[PDB]
Amino acid sequence: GMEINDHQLSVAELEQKYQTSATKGLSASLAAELLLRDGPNALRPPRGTPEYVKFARQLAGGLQCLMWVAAAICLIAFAIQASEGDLTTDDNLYLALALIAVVVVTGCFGYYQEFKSTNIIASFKNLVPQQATVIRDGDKFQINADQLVVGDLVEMKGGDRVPADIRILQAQGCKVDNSSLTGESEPQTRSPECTHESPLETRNIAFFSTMCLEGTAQGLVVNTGDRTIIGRIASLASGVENEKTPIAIEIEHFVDIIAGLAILFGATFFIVAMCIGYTFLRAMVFFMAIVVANVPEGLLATVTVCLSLTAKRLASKNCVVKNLEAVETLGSTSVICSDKTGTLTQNRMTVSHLWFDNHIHSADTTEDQSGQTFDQSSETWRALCRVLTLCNRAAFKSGQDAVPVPKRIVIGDASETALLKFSELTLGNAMGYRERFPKVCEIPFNSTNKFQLSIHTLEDPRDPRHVLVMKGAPERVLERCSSILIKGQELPLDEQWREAFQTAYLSLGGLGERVLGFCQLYLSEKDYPPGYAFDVEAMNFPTSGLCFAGLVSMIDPPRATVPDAVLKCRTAGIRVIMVTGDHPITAKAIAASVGIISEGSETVEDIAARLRVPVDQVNRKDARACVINGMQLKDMDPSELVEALRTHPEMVFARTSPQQKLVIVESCQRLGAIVAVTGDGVNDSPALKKADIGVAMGIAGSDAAKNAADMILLDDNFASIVTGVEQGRLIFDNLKKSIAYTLTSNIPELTPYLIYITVSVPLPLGCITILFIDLCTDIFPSVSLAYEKAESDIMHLRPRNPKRDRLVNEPLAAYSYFQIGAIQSFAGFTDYFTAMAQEGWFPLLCVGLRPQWENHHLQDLQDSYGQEWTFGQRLYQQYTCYTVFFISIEMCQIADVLIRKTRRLSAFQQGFFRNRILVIAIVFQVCIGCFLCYCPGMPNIFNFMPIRFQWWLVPMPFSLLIFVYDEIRKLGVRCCPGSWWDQELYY
Amino acid sequence: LGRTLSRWVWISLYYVAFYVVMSGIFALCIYVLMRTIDPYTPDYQDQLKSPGVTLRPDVYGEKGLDISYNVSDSTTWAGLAHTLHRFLAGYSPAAQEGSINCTSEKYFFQESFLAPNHTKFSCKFTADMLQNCSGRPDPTFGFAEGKPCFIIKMNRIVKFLPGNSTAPRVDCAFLDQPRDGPPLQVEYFPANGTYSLHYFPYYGKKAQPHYSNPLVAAKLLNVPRNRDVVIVCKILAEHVSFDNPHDPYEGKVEFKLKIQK
Ligand SMILES: Cc1nc2c3c(ccn2c1C)[C@@H](O)[C@H](O)[C@H](c1ccccc1)N3
Ligand SMILES: *[C@@H]1O[C@H](CO)[C@@H](O)[C@H](O)[C@H]1NC(C)=O
Ligand SMILES: *[C@@H]1O[C@H](CO)[C@@H](O)[C@H](O)[C@H]1NC(C)=O
Ligand SMILES: *[C@@H]1O[C@H](CO)[C@@H](O)[C@H](O)[C@H]1NC(C)=O
Ligand SMILES: [Mg+2]
Ligand SMILES: [Rb+]
Ligand SMILES: [Rb+]
Ligand SMILES: [Rb+]
Repeated sequence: GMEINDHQLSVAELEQKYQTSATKGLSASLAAELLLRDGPNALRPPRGTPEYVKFARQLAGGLQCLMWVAAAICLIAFAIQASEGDLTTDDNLYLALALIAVVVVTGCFGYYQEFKSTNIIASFKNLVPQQATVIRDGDKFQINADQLVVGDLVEMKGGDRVPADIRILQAQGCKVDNSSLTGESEPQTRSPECTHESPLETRNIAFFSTMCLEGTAQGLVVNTGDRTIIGRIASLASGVENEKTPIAIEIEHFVDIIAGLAILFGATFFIVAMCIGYTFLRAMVFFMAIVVANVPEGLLATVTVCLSLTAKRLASKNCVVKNLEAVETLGSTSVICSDKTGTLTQNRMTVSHLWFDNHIHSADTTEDQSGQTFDQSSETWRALCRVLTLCNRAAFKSGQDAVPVPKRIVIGDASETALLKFSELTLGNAMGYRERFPKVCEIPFNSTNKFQLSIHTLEDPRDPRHVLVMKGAPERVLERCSSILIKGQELPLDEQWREAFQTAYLSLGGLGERVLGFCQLYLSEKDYPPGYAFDVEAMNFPTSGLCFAGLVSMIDPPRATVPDAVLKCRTAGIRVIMVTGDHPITAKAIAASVGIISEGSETVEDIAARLRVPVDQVNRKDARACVINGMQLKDMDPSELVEALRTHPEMVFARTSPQQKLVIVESCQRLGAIVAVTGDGVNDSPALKKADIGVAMGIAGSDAAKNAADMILLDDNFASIVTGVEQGRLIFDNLKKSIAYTLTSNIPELTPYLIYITVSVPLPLGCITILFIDLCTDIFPSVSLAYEKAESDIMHLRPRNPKRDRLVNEPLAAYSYFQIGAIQSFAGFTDYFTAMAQEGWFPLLCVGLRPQWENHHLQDLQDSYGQEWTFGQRLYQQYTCYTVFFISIEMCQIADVLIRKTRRLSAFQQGFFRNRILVIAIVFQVCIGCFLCYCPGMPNIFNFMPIRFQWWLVPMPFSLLIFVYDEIRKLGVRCCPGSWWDQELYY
Repeated sequence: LGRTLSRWVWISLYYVAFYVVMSGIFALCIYVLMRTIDPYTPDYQDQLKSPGVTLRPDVYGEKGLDISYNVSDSTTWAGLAHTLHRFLAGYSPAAQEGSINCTSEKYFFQESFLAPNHTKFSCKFTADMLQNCSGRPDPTFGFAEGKPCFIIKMNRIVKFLPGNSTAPRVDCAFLDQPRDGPPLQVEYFPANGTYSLHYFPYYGKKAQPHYSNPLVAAKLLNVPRNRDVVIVCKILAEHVSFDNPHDPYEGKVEFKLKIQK
């Protein structure tokens, strides 16, 4: 049955509904049938991910639809070229399938790389069957959590995971950990009384994934599996569909540019094609031929390898990424929305401050012990450390000397486990010390006396007397002390101290901390001789007049590497927002501590405290920080949120629901931000899905938070997020470095064809060799650029403005087509026109000579000298015109990769050899070129012949010209960064 | 997008200026290239180690020279002949008045460039040297007869020499039709099917403006009528090699020949 109505029913009313006992549980027979009706008590996982359908998607996207469209055009053209019967149409086949190959092989690389991803990630999961203690037919016994059915009688204790959604029936001191569902860092009290009508805010319901820290309850199962508050939170979150990554968008702008030219470039040349006089069909074929020459076949691989490389650069740091697009998203991020509990903080109560020897000592609250510990040199501290050690019954589970102390798991209460690791970290071997002082009496915390107390025989036998040690709520210890340890003396509790205590208890109260008082007394060896039979019921020992030791106070403390990570993100121009379901007091505490709320900034609720003016009269522009709680954010709207957001820069969200997280992300995203949500638990899955990149913790994270996330931190080292900005920014630079390089190869690939149709010279460049350039010789250089160091202090830069700053813009492409592309095609034509004229064909004769040139029926064709060539002979000459035009490309593209090393800085100040992969790629570039020419048979295997060594050098004057042209535009843009030169010659 | 109307002029002027600077170096490169190049001799002639050899009349189909005609139907062979007549229209005595009677048979090295307008001396070759098979006495070159005549012609390479030993001769022979067919009977004009050596070496259109290639005919008596047969015509010289699989015309010709009746 429904959510609203389970905590508001009487035991008669619930036990009728589920035909159960509030005291004796279900019958065995019925509980088994209910399981057949409802299935396991677990969450149905995200169902339907066929291995062959994981592969299909890797074939779609900006470049792929372009390439496929291109492959389509190839085949329609090849066919039209079979209607008007053409020979050597093998090119259009060779062409279209090389396109359909790149697209496909990248899909495999992507698929295997996401395969690797999920196995590494499902290698870090928890797969132990959680358990329940159920009562059925009146037998308390243990089952798997998953075999629970609605309407069952269940029991929880300390250490038990709440196995279902439970409605409390009876409860004894039962506090629970809700930080997965809510943000709440402090144990929540759980009672059988209906606290509230919202089943999330009531106290008589226990949630299906939570942790019973202390106490006991029995209660009824009222929801199971997907039907629980956790079931609902993630079925919501799956419903949330996520937008497209910024990198994915950039790539598609780049396609709207490429095609945008290919069409406008193709159409004018077709309209020119008609006027030279051409069958409409052929003119519309050359239109085709050239829109496919505008598309770069290889760049969809270099992009992908580039991303995989930075994927590996992360996972080497335990930062695992589910798809490659996520390798960029942090670089372009501008707002981080961050959870508090479990992500910013450790979600583990540690001891943090201590009032003793009249002073507030702050402890070390870091998991790696890197903070500043307190002063442990006083007789008072030794005494206090004794009482806090001896008056503690918690215990480390066995075999954990390996695992760090914070990481060690303890049997015992919330407040007691914090004190245990505290003793164990400072005193060392806490449980051992505790044993040396045998316990002769003990009282656990009850409301009858409101403290915990234990009496002890001391350590040496020359001291036959006893130590009483007591702890509890600070006032309830103060009313029972007459004496305070101070500085090696035991002074009387005069009013100065009853005020020093009170101001300390309150100073540590406002920080959002649980504070405990400790105390002691040394019972005389005469009144209490060895063997004295203490008794609790009748107090035969003192419970007042005790000697006060001090206060100890604990909080849910930041993760050690967190505050620095927030400081490194903010310096990098990213905005941070807190989003926690926790109460505003502690919400604002941690936000101050880690760097969300700068040291010295106020809410309007803080101005009114010192300005002493009502919060209404306090001015809104003057408040930098703002805590908005969940209730207050309800009565607002997308307009009162944005004005709050762009007014207060250090924003904090307390008491926020899973959905309100989604809302915040949305307002930001709708204001044009690339948001990053950084979460743990289920209250973050929705936010983590709507986010541009959702980042979950690998260890503290829940499955919904992990499943919605794009990126996982397997050490839970929040600093990975800082190196994830700089990697994600670098390769965004190393992409326009790498694309600018591969784009300039299209215009010296296209002009020979544009000329070969426009003036009918013998074909200077064959698209078997274009394939070789785009897919064999220029790949390694383009991927070299992935290894360019930053050219600035990238991590002190604002995030890129998505509207103004695009991966590819009109000046960058135009620069490559019209100025670098223009100079390469000129170094082909010369080296071609000489290879012609050197072998016998003068340029003015090469004009219109094509029709006779390509003719199979003219075996005798005479050159400018008049020698008569046969067809396969000038075929070899045309193939040479290929191989000459080809090494005119490579000689520029050694000057091209060196220039696209650096967008602004001189390669002199940067260096020619900084990038070592880039050198090896240029030695790789110039080796393939040699092998293709001088290997035997290459003239027939491919269109590549042994080339005259004079013809290698013909282009080099042009390669240097390129070097010097971008150098002077790179030297004149840094030395003279005015207005004219900054825009027209830059990319 | 046309954002800044007047600043186009600057970037237009820039591209315009940019391209013109760039077209200049190309011009100034052929300009220097044109003067690197010899007007007399090919710098490399790399692709011509052996020369090509063509045939008349040239009639192709799918997959190479297939000549098929019918003695009785004067339609099937009139255009094969007009091909041979109008081809020799340039070997006529009148239109070859620009060259000279050549007597010295073994070679011809024109070291000195002696002829009008810095010309050199081209040898005469007129139709007469293919005696049975010029335009007269038979306008159909043995086609109406059924013993047709094909003329063979070597492609010219400046300063190429085919050997010292003898005269390079055309050798046309049946190919894989001997089972019941006697070997091919061919009478070549001039006799033995020889190329006279004093047309070597070629010097080029600038040196020899009115040069003309030597010819040998092949009058094929033997050929069986109404049978598909192939015929190969190879040239024989030490500095000549006739079998390259990438180039089938490097020193020979093949042709399918069906003479119908
Ligand atoms: C840039 C470029 N394009 C070609 C090209 C060929 C040869 C060299 N090519 C070069 C250097 C031919 O095989 C074809 O016409 C081919 C083609 C392809 C798609 C659609 C229509 C025609 N296009
Ligand atoms: C070739 O022979 C003579 C030289 O003996 C030459 O003058 C003449 O032009 C040629 N013969 C004829 C018939 O024209
Ligand atoms: C060529 O013609 C002459 C006379 O016209 C003749 O003697 C000779 O046999 C002919 N050749 C052939 C192959 O018939
Ligand atoms: C050759 O042409 C004649 C006249 O047209 C014709 O009757 C004869 O049958 C043809 N021969 C063959 C084999 O077709
Ligand atoms: Mg959390
Ligand atoms: Rb291309
Ligand atoms: Rb400290
Ligand atoms: Rb996401």
